[PDB]
Amino acid sequence: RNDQGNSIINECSIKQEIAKIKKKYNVTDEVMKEFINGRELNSIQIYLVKIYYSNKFKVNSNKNDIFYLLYGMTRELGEMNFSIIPEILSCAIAPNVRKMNNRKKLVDKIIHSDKYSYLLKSYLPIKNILDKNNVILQLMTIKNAKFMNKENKEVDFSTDHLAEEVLDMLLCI
Amino acid sequence: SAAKKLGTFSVNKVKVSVNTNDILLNLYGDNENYKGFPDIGEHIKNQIIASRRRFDYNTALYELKNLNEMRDSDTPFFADGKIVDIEIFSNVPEEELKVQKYNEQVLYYINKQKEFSNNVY
Amino acid sequence: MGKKLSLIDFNEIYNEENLITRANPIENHEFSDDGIYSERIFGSYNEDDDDKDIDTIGWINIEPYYIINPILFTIIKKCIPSINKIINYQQSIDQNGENIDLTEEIGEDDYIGLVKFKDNFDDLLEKYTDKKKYQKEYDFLIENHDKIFINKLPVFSHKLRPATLLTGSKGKVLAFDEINNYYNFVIEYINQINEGVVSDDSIDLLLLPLLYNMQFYANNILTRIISEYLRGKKGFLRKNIMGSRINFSARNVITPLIGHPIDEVAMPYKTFAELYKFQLINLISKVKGINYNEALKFWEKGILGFNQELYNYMEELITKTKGGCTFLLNRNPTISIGSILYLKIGLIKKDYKDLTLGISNNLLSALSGDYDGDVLNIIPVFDNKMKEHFSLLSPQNFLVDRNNGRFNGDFDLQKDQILGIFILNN
Amino acid sequence: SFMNLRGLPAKSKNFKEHKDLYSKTPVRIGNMEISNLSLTNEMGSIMDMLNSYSNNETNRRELIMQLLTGNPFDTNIDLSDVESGTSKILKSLFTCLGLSIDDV
Repeated sequence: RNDQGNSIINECSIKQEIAKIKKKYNVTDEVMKEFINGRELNSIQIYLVKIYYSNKFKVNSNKNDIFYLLYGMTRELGEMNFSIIPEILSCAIAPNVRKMNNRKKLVDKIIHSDKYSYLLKSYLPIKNILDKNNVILQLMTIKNAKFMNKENKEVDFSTDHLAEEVLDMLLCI
Repeated sequence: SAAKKLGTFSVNKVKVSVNTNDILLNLYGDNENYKGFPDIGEHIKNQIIASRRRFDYNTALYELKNLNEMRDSDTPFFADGKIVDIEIFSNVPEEELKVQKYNEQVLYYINKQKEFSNNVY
Repeated sequence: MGKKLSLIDFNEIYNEENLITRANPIENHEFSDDGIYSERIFGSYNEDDDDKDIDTIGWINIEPYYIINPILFTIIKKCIPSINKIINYQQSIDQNGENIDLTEEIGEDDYIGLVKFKDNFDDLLEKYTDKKKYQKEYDFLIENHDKIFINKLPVFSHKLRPATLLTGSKGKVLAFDEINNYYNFVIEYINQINEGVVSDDSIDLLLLPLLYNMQFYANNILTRIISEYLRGKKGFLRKNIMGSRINFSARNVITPLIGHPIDEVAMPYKTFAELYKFQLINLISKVKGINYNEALKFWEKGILGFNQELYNYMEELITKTKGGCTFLLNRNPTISIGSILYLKIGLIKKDYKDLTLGISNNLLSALSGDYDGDVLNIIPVFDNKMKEHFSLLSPQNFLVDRNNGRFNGDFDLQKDQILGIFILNN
Repeated sequence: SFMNLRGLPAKSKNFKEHKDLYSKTPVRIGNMEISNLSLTNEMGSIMDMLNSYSNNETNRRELIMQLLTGNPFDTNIDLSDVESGTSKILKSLFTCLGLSIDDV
C-alpha cells in the first residue's frame, strides 16, 4: 500500500532538522520548556509550520517535534523584518476561534505584488478556475482567529503585517 | 557495423486516465506552451511521457504550488520513442476544458479530432 | 521444544472484549462493529495505522451448554465408533417426524443428542473401550477431562482472512472465503439458542439437533481451515515460515567476462543503482549536505538517465567499503554442492544499456549454469558479521573438495583454456 | 515496494501500467535455499537475515534506520529480539485452532 522508504526518509529528515535547530541557537530541553510554557497545538499554527517547511519535507505531526520546529521557525523569522507574526506564534490560542473579514484594499495590494503575480503565473492553470470559485491561497486570510499569549497578552494588530510578511513567506515557498 | 544493421522496431501502446482530482503538469515547454505530453513530432524526453499530481483541497497551499516542477509524491508514466498517434476519449463537457488552462493541449487535440470526424461525415 | 500442542482451557484465556455478539457483517452499507467484520477490536482492512495488531483473536460464547471440542472429536470417534450417530438426534416426531420409523437402538445409546452423551460420556467410553487397540487413546482422554468440552470459539483476524466485499456486476457481493461462511452459520445458529429464551420441551426437542449441527460445523471448521491454510506448498507452514520473500534482491542473466580473477564479477549499472540505493543516498546526503529528500530527487534523476557524478559516487563506494560490497548468487533450482556462491563486486559496467551480469568462466560448472538464458538471483549482504559468517561460502572455500579433499574439478580449467594450454605445452 | 496484508513483500501492478521503470518483483527463498544457507553452521545468522529483511517489521525498520545514517563504508547493524510477524501469526493460527504455544 504505502512504502516505508519515503516515510522513513521523511523521518530522518525531521531528525536532522531538529539537530540543526539545536545546533544553530545552542538550545536544549530547558529553553524548550520555556518556549512551550505549557501551550498546546494550534491548527493554523501547524499549518504555518507545514507551509514554511514544505520544500524541505512533510511534517510528521509528532508533538515535541512540532514544538522544536516552531522554536526554530519563530527565531528564524525573528532575525529579519518579521516582527508581529513571531509574536502571534508565541501566543496560545484564545477561545474566540472564528473567521474575521478581510481588508479588501490590502488584498488588492497583494494582487498588485509582481512577486505574487509570478506565483499566480506558476499557479495560472490553477488560477484560471480553482481560485475563481474559491481562492484557497488567501482563504486563510478569512480564517483569522484570536490568540491568548502566555505573557497575559492578546493579538491586536493591523492585517497589513501578515499581508506583507506572509507574502514574503510564500516567496520562501 | 553489423550490430548497427540488426536494427529492429518496437511499438508500445499506453493509456493514461485523468479524473477530476488528478491534474497534469507542464513538463514540456514554457508557460505559454503548456504540454504535459510530447506532441506528434516531439520525442519523449527523460523516458517520461506525462505525470499527474493528486490534487487535494486542503493541500492546495503547499503541494499544488510550483506546478512546473514535479513533486516527490506523484504518478508519472515511463516509455521511449516518438509519438506516432494519439487518441482521446473524454466524458466531460467542453466548457470545463475551455476554462482549464492545464487542459489546453487535450482540448486542442479534441478539437482536431472532432474537426476530422466532421469532415469525414 | 517449539510451540507445543495443548487444548488449554479457554475460560482463563478468554477476554470479555473479544466476545462477539450476533450481528450481520454489513450494516447500512458499512461493516457492523459487532459482527465478524468489527473495527472495534479486529483491525481495519484498508488502513494499517491500527495500533492493535493483526493477531487479535475473536471469540464466541457457548458457556450455556458445553460442547465437545472438534480437535479431539476424531479421536473420540476412534475410542467410540459412530459417536456421530449417538449425538445425532433422530428420536423425535414433533418436528423431525416419523421419517424412517426403523432405527438401530443399540441399547438406547444412539439418538440421545449431545447433552445426554456429555452426561454419560464416561459410561459410553466404558462401553466402547479396547484395552488392546484403543487403550492409548482412552488414556490420553484420561489425561484430558478438562479440555474435551470447549466453552469459547475463536475467529481469525479479518485482516488475515482474505474475505473481501467486492462490487459484483449484478450487485455488491460479499465475496468471503468459505471460513466465515460456516462461522456465520455458527453464530446465526447460536443466535437461536440465545433466541430460545422461553422454556418448553419441544424447543429442546429442536435445540438438541441444533447442538448436533453445532458440533458438525465445528468439525467442518477445523477440517476446512486445515485443508488449505496449513496444508501443501500453498499452505502457510511451507510458503513463508521456512522461506519467504526478500525485499533487497535482484535477478539477471549471465554473460562471460575476462581480464579479471575468478572471484571478481561486474554488475550492470542500473541494478547496482537500485540494490544499494540507501548507501548512495547516504553518501550523497553527506557530500551535498542538504536534507535527504533532495538527495532522493538527485538519485531519481540518476537512475533515470546516465550520470557521470553518480557513477563516480558508486566508484568511491566500491573502493572504500570494508568488505567490497559482496553478495550471494544462487542458480534456480539449487541442487548441487555450493550451488550458492559468495561473490565480491569488482567493477561497475559503464554502459547504460548493458543489463547483463558478467561472470568469470571458471564459475560456470560450480553453479551449474550456461549463457543460454538462465536467470540467476542476487541477494546483497550488508552486516559485517554477516560478511564474516558467509566468508565460508566464498569460492575459495569450495576450492577444496569436501568429498575427497583434493583440488576441485569444477574450478579446473574448462574446455577452451584446456585446449590452449595444450597448444602451449604440446 | 508495497507490502501485502500480511506485512510482507508482494508484487504489484505498477509495471503493467508503466509506472515502474524496472519490473521490480522480489525473489523468494525456497527449500534448498534455506538448506544450503544452513550448510554453514550459522543458523542464528540465517534467522537474523530473514528477520531483518522481510519477516519482522521492527527489525527491518531498525535496519533501514541504522543503514541510512552512519558510515556509508562501514555498516555495523544492531538487531533486537522482538518476535517476528510470522511467529505471531502462526501463534494466532494455533490458538484459534484450539492448539497452543509452549516452549520447552
